[PDB]
Amino acid sequence: ETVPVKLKPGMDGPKVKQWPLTEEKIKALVEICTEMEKEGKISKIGPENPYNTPVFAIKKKDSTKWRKLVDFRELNKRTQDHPAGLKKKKSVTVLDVGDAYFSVPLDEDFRKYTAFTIPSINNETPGIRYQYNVLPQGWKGSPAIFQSSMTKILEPFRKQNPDIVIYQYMDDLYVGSDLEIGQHRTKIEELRQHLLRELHPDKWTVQPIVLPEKDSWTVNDIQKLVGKLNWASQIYPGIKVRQLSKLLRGTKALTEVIPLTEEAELELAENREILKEPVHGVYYDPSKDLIAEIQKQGQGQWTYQIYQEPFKNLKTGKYARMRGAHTNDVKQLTEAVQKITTESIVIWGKTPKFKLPIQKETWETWWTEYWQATWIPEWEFVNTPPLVKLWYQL
Amino acid sequence: PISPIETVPVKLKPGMDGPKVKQWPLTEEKIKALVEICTEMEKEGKISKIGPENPYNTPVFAIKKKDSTKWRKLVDFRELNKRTQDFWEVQLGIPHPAGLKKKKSVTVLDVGDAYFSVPLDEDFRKYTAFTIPSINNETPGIRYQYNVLPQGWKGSPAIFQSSMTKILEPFRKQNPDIVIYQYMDDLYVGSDLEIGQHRTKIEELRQHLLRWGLTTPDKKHQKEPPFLWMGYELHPDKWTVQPIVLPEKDSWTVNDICKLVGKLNWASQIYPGIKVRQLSKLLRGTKALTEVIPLTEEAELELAENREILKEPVHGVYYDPSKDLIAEIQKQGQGQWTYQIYQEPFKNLKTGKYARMRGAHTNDVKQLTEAVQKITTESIVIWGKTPKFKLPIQKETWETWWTEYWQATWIPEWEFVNTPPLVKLWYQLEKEPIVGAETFYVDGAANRETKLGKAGYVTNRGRQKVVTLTDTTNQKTELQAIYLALQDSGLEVNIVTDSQYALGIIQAQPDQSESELVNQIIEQLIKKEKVYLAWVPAHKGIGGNEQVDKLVSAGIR
DNA sequence: GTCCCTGTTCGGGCGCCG
DNA sequence: GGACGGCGCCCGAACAGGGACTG
Ligand SMILES: Cc1cn([C@H]2C=C[C@@H](COP(=O)(O)OP(=O)(O)OP(=O)(O)O)O2)c(=O)[nH]c1=O
Ligand SMILES: [Mg+2]
Ligand SMILES: [Mg+2]
Repeated sequence: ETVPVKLKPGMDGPKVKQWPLTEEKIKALVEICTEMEKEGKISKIGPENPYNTPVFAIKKKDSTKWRKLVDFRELNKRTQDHPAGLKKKKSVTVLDVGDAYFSVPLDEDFRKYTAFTIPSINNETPGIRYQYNVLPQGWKGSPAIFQSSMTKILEPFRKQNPDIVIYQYMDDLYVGSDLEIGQHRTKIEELRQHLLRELHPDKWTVQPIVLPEKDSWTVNDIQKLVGKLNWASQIYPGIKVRQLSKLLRGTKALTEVIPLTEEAELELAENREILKEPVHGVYYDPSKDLIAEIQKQGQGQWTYQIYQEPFKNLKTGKYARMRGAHTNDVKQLTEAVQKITTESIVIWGKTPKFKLPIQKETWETWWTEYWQATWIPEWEFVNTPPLVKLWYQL
Repeated sequence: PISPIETVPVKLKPGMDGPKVKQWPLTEEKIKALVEICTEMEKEGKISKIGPENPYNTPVFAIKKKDSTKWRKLVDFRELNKRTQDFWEVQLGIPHPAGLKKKKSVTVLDVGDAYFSVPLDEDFRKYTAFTIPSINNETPGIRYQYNVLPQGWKGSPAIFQSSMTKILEPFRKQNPDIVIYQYMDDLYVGSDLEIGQHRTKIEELRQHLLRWGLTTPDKKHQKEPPFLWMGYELHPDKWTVQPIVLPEKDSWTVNDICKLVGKLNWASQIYPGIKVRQLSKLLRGTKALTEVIPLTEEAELELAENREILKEPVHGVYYDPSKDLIAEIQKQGQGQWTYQIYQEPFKNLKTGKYARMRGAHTNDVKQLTEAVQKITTESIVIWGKTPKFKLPIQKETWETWWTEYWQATWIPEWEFVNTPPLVKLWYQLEKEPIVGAETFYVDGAANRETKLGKAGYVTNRGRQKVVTLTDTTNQKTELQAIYLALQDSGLEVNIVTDSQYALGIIQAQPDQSESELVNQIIEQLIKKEKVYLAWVPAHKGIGGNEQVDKLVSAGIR
């Protein structure tokens, strides 16, 4: 028996056009949907259902199976409406328990809102439309509705291990412990056996604003430094640029060498210490979105900030692959986005809205060739001013 | 006959009612055509006489078909269409001959009176009420409703496409290795069978369709090459487009231009080198379809080159999945590009053109990256995979740009092709300030009320200049200051600006802009040997920024 | 807030197909 | 002539941001 679910008042369902898929993905989706239909989990529908949500597939790393992935971001936006100790465990593994959802029916009046359309190569046939009969993977309501059965299945494992932390975010179980990695993997297999019925969050580090060290300073150097500190004073009111700026009175050449006074040297060491302290007065508000910004720093380095109001950063970090003879910017940006989403889910149990430093078209052309998660965060695209790139540079 | 398939339930939009619209006057010829069609359809139960219990009506007319003998009955359902529920369209695109694979045997066939074989939902039938006007003074006019899909209703294309997919599903499951391209009711059928066994399978298919109420009249059953399909001619090893006729008018209106541009875009799929930049620019700010625009000389020449290109013979080939897909890109001016997709050297699968202007300011590497993106999603639609590229850009140029550019940008497996015009960066900003180059501190100010402003610079060697401007903006004064520093500097210059607007533009290394003033700047930057551009926060007393700020604020702030 | 400048979306012509 | 849906192209209108102003 089903649980009624409604939409947020005054909101119609999703009407997103399906995007083109490669042959691999189409073949996988067609076989997966065929099986899903033999089992009653989805049903064919026609064009009198006016709703649509895109669909694709990911081939997991060295797994010979594919996984369907519905992009339910709009539907989740439109559907009616956290263990702090998880961020501290020595090791955390992430299980894909979306399968469970196929055991629970879905309120009939809701089913039409989960429509999706398989496309065809070279448009040989019209698209072929389906809708859901059970809890769909990647839908905000699937974990909400299955929560009670989930708690029931987990009660004994949590009793026999109260030192293990289990958290559920939509299609995913996060399991954390303080075990040697062999014993941790053994406990994880215990949990996967019971469910027939590697992260290390304590090593994530903050990337602080950092100032150059020099024995000889030019007008150019000091001008760049004053601009960087002027910017950083909006995050740290301790910062001051009076004396350093005083060194620049007049109209000097950019390469003139400037000797630093005692006052300016003091100011610089003070500012250098102020940037050590953490950002004061920043409290997480759950009823607002996490904003993630990423800046490409070049040579495989990327920097990111998670905040909710401008200059009030909840976290700042970097992702750094090794320098690239055959480096792929879009693949790296996708990896950065998945890593950051993982961290935000673990810490605050919520995904950020990403501002991506890439063209809309480039991203949409390629990002699904590197996606490996079961959720998809919201994003928008920006044309970053290389100033901020210089600001957070390492 | 009428398909025994289940109907598709449909509904009006909430709080809405059926149309009540007067039949208009039709010519006598169309009234005879309609009369014959209607009494025949009535005998077959496709339309039913209605009485005065039905309050609705909507106008009806008729046009000749492709076959100029036969008529086509149409209904202006624009009102009912407004008042009808939404559908999700299921036709996601248009099949393309370059995506077809070589086949031993081929058949093209068409369904007869396709729409009129698919039942319409009973609850909705009353809204389709129409009236055939009196052909006589002595004969009155008959009123009917539809029991099958009518032409002119907004729900018919999708309902028919869906019904056809359902009807063909059993045959496909049973015959997975026979390929049926299904464009509304056109069927291309390909098999790897000898002609006899193939014809037997085609008879199976015809009877399968007939069981579901769809006839395949022999008149449209093509059995020998060349096949006429989707606007093309399909020969056993090559395809072509059915000929393009460009108009030859002497006066040209907007509508004439749109026709010309449309046919050229159609032609570029297999003709290499089509250009529409100038012809298209001709449409800017035009009033309406009737406005006569006179051809520029640039558009004149463009059209001449296109006409020549069209006088040539050209064809495509079919797809071999066991070979790579290769796209080769060629530049033309004005942000225009053509491409050829092929597998063996001089046998194109297809061709195309990319010309879209994205953004106020851009350069040729950006444009090439977006041409690559367009071709990649086109390839995924038509062949389901990404091609290998051959681009007129050196690996060092790409490397440099990808280093210097702050955005994520990427291009799949590719190889340098030495066919000019090569794509290059036309200048490069320094990363460090330049020893021996004079240092300019530039700034602009503008009064938002009167729109008067000043641009100018001071240098570390004592030069000072201020230029006054009328009807300008802050952003524009900043750009003018940079232009001035470039005009008055040597081959090597350090420039310091307070304006992150101007810095963000100039830093992305544009070679084209819709702004004249940015074009003039770009020209200067190409003339230089070394340029270095630093930034400082405005209004903080820093360095030479202060002097020039006080100079340009004088009579404006 | 306002003015500027720049990006995306959508709708309106046309091409082509049925 | 003229009705419908699909994709393509191109242009302009109506938005949505983000940065810099006035006293
Ligand atoms: C060409 C065309 C078509 N249609 C609809 C209706 C029939 C299907 C198929 O078109 P068709 O094969 O040429 O017409 P059809 O009704 O089948 O008549 P015949 O094929 O028997 O001549 O698309 C339409 O609504 N407007 C059009 O202009
Ligand atoms: Mg037909
Ligand atoms: Mg300024």
